[PDB]
Amino acid sequence: MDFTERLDRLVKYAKEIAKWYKESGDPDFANSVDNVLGHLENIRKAFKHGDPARAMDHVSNVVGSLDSIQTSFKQTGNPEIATRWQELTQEVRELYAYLG
Repeated sequence: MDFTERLDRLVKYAKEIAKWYKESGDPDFANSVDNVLGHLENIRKAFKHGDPARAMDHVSNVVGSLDSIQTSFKQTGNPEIATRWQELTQEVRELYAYLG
């Protein structure tokens, strides 16, 4: 349950979701997930460079972004993306629990 592995899986989930909607013809929604992805990528780097403060900031800003998407993420569409996003949200809050 290492911080490093959890973060790696975040990058994977937000990749495959942005990738999915890109093929499905959703430019804005795929971009929004890729923006979360870019934050996750930046967390991975910030923490790696020995900066926990900015890492915690970027994580809490991701938890906020996820919640903002979840409220607009109505119904249960693709079983694939429903699980990948359920994973993504829970896991980011696991990193947040590993931080503070």
